[PDB]
Amino acid sequence: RDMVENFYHNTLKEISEVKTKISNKETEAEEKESKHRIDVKVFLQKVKHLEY
Amino acid sequence: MSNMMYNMKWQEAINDLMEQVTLEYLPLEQNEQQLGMKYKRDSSEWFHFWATLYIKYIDIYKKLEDCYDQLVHPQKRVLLKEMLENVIVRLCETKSQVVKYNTQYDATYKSDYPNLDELVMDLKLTPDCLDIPIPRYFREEDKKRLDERNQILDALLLEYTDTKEPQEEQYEDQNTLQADMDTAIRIIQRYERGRQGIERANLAKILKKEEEKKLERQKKLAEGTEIGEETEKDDAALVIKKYWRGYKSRKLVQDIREEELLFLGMKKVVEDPTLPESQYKQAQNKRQKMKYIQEEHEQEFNDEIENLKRLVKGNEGPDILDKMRAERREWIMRELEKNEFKEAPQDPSEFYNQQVMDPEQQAAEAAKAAEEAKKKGAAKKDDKKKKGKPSELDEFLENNKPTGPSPIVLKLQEQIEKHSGEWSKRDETNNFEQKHETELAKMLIKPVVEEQIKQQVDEMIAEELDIVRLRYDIKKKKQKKPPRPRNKGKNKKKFPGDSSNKGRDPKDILAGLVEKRVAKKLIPASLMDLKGEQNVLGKIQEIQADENLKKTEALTDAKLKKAQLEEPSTKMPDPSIAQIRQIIAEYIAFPLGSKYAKEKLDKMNYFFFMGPRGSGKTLAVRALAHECNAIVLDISPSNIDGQYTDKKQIDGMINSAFKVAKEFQPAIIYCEDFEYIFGQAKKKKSQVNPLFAKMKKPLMDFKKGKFFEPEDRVVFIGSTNRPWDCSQKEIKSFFDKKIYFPFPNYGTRMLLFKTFLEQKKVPLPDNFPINTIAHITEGWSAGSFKMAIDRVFTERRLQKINEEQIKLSEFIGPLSNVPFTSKEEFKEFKKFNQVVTGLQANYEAKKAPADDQKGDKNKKKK
Amino acid sequence: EKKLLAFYQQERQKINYNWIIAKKELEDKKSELINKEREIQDLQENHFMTLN
Repeated sequence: RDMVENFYHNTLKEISEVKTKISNKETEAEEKESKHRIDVKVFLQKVKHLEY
Repeated sequence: MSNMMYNMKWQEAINDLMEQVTLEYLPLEQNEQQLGMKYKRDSSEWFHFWATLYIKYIDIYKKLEDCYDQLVHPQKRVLLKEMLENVIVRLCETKSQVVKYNTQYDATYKSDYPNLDELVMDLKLTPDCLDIPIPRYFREEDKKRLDERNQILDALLLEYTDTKEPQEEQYEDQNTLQADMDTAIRIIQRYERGRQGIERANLAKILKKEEEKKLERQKKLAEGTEIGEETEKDDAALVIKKYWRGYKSRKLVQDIREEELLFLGMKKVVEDPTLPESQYKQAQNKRQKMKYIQEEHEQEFNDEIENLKRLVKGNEGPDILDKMRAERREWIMRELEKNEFKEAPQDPSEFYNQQVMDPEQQAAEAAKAAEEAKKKGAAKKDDKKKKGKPSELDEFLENNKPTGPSPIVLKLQEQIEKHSGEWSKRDETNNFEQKHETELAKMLIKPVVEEQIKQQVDEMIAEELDIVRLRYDIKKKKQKKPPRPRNKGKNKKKFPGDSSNKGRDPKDILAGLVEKRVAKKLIPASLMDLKGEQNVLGKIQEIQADENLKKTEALTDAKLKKAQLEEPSTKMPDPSIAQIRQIIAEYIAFPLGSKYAKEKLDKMNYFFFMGPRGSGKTLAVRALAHECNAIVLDISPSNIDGQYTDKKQIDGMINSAFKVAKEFQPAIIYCEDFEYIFGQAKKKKSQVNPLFAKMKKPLMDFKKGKFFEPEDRVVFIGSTNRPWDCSQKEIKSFFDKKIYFPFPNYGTRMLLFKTFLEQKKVPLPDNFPINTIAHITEGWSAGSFKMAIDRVFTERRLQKINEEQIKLSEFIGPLSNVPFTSKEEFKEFKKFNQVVTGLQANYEAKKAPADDQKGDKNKKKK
Repeated sequence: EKKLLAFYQQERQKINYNWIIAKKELEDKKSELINKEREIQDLQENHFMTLN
């Protein structure tokens, strides 16, 4: 019983760890997508700097 | 992270709902393909089917409620809420259906606590899979009115009560000594003098022993005995070194043992909530951010819809408005041609009447109307026939016909398909924030602008039609006024207290109630706060009960059988704490907390409760009040004693409380000590105030009048401590349902002990025999448990828990000090539960044979 | 003693079932994390291609 209690507790802890990993993964993905859109707009504005 | 996970969870929940819909459609289609013959499906199979359906719907409820709790798409949230309420309704209906078919053991148990443990284990789930905590969205949804109500309540409390903290259950301690300070001083003086005399005489005994040892040593030295002293130090050092090395070995052994405990997994690594980095803290922060996200999307989506409707009306308002003006003009011209300018329309409303007939719609409605009115034609010929009694088979088939798709089933399924078609096929990659889509906004806003245009054009073409009819000077055929609305003096059921509260607005009555202390802000509580276990072995208890009853049937001695049946049938397992939590949640939170469930479920608002003092009735009341944010008005004689001394005041207070409940939705009324109002009149002279007993007539007429509207989400609470005092027939016929709280069992009682000990922040011992204390404590209610736990541990005792581990005898003293419930009280509780609930009615039903006839009854007329 | 044995057995079986569920959820979430990492790499590759 002690074995199973702590195995369950550590499995839940690792589940929370994977959850935090995933949340940080969406954080980084959103950061990178924001930069992607930003640089796309910056290139379209370079198509105005080229008018200059 | 949260959005995608909740999308997947809703996906799984909809998969579960589709699984249940296909499963339940299976019986209907199978019957359609085999309608020729009858079905010999035992109640066992139906019980399994409905229990699996109930558990799957419980899982669906959990997932959907959590999603709505952290679903941020307001358009998605509205669908989730409606689907959740529909699923909750069909869940309550499934619970009721399981209740009806509780015919196990060849019996007719209509138990509100059906046992699903056998299916639960057969389905590979633990008992907690049945948990149904009350949803917390009952507060946020339409929170304005309840927040205003609570603001007014707190203002009144400061107006008279002078306190704001929620009142806690103050239990008077019977350990108070009615003695003057002199008596206590003398007692303490006697204690101190006795202990000092003991100490001094012990010192005298010590000195006597010292004298004896000195004499013995002197006598020994008189014999010229030489004792080596150098070797004594060496021996002492050797012994101390051996013991120290052994202690090092032992401490290292338990260090390795605890390393195995933490690594191989003996002791759980408990996370402290107070620490900054606790995982629960991160989860709470994420949930708080996510919830604020749902409100932010709600507010901005409302603003977007408002602006969109404004712009839509501005741009496409005049044009289609003028087009429909022209349509109304053409209809008016056609009307005039049909009447040749003699009789003209008064309202363009009939324009819709002529265009309601949809080709396919006219077909469906014409067929339905012909079929319906056909049944009315035959109701004229056969009247002289007799009024023959209903046949047994007719009603057996009517109430045994397998129910088809319930309308709420249609609602939930169709919502599922529509969500799949619209939102599932929605590309959120561009809308990475899962916010509202302009397309849905336009689609659901078009009705508002269209109906605004229709109303404006109806008014405008009404003026146009007036002028056109005046153009031909067509006299307005006198509009025969509909029969004057005679406000008949209908004998609306008159209730006590109307005279003293006529002409007063609700706020004044609320102020009076607050000043009268009838209404109080009870401490917030949660339904999951009711630590309880599922009926793991309740079914086996029932099997043993049935077998023992059958063995009793085989008995020969009439006296022995009579004696055994006189005592309550203890073999029956009492309702589980988990089952009681389920029943209370389903009957209160959803009806009290949801309007749609109230409409779609049984229209009951009267609950009675029977249990020992402090057994948890207050805990349930607090949990329900906090979850539903409902005012709790306690009209208990104890809570009102010393303030009411006449019938008029009681009548007025009851009337005011009922009016507040009707208008101050949601509202709940709790009343303890119900025995004194509905107890045994023939009993001896009870010390309680007779005035309390007079409440029966006002409440009797209220109940017989159906005061609270069935949909109105207000319930009356009745909980007592000694069920036998009240009249059983009146309890049966006056409350919608009754609940008996069982005494804690070995497992539940031990788990409650563990929960309280962890609550007090006392360390957990590894070798402590919990079940031993559980056995020692059998026969006590939950209130006695809490009182003993509070008594055992004090401020310095809790601060000293580390030095002294918890000791068994610590609970020996308090257990006797707290009130004790004898086995006789439990037996009477069980008897009252069986009788008032009607279980004994079923027991008598399934024993009387049908051989006895109905012969002569007319000779004995003298 | 018998009663405690029975209770410990039942509660041990309960936490065994709980630990099985936890392991299943942990495996599913680890697979989800792997797929999230693959999504991040795909976003990066398409980002480089669009920049080019």
